[PDB]
Amino acid sequence: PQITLWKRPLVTIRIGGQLKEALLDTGADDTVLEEMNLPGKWKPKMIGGIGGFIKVRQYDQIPIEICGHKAIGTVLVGPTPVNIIGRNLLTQIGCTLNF
Amino acid sequence: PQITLWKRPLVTIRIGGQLKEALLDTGADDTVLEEMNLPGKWKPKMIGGIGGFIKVRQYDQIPIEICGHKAIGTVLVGPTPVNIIGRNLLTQIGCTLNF
Ligand SMILES: CCCCCN(C[C@@H](O)[C@H](Cc1ccccc1)NC(=O)[C@@H](NC(C)=O)C(C)C)S(=O)(=O)c1ccc2ncsc2c1
Repeated sequence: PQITLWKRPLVTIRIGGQLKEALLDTGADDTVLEEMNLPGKWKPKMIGGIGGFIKVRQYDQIPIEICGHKAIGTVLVGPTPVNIIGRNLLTQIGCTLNF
Repeated sequence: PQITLWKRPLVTIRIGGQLKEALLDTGADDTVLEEMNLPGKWKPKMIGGIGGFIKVRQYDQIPIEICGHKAIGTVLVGPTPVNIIGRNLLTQIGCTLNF
């Protein structure tokens, strides 16, 4: 698809068999989802943005289907204000900015 | 142009005829610039990010050029670690996400 930006670029994702809404975020290095259960071992990590740093759980090699496009990559889980799809997965789905 | 997302989508912007590097950020509602001493009236505002809120100064109707594309709108100024071009300006330059 081509997505304009008059509204937040929210899309439906499927992860660990569950549907969620997530923001396509070119300003995010990493993909960060709200607290949830994922299978496998996680590593404690910290990430930062505006407002400072939070503690997250890093899950590696996690399949996510984003708007019908498959990705398998690193997914951080923690107290993010919104589900964020970052550049690590946006590149996997062939997403670019155009103007 | 087309901008891939292998690295942060940083571009040159002009504000006050002065050049700066800024992130093209689809996850940002508003435009947030690092501390700078812009002339004119402003309003205090709080904006929320991954780790909490920061205090910003809201300036209205500020001309900005983004990659040689003219825009004019609201710019928030405050202690952000990176200059952020948000959707309020991205729409004005015809920027889309595409995959
Ligand atoms: C929480 C709501 C959704 C994300 C919003 N952020 C934009 C986001 O792209 C920032 C943009 C950003 C802010 C600060 C440093 C680096 C990028 N990225 C990050 O926080 C990421 N951090 C990094 C390092 O990529 C995380 C998600 C991994 S934001 O920067 O917090 C933001 C920007 C503009 C704006 N206007 C009104 S509220 C508001 C909030």
